[PDB]
Amino acid sequence: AAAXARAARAARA
Repeated sequence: AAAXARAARAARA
């Protein structure tokens, strides 16, 4: 959610 969902989109982008 917090960093999990955040970092997820980071590397994904």
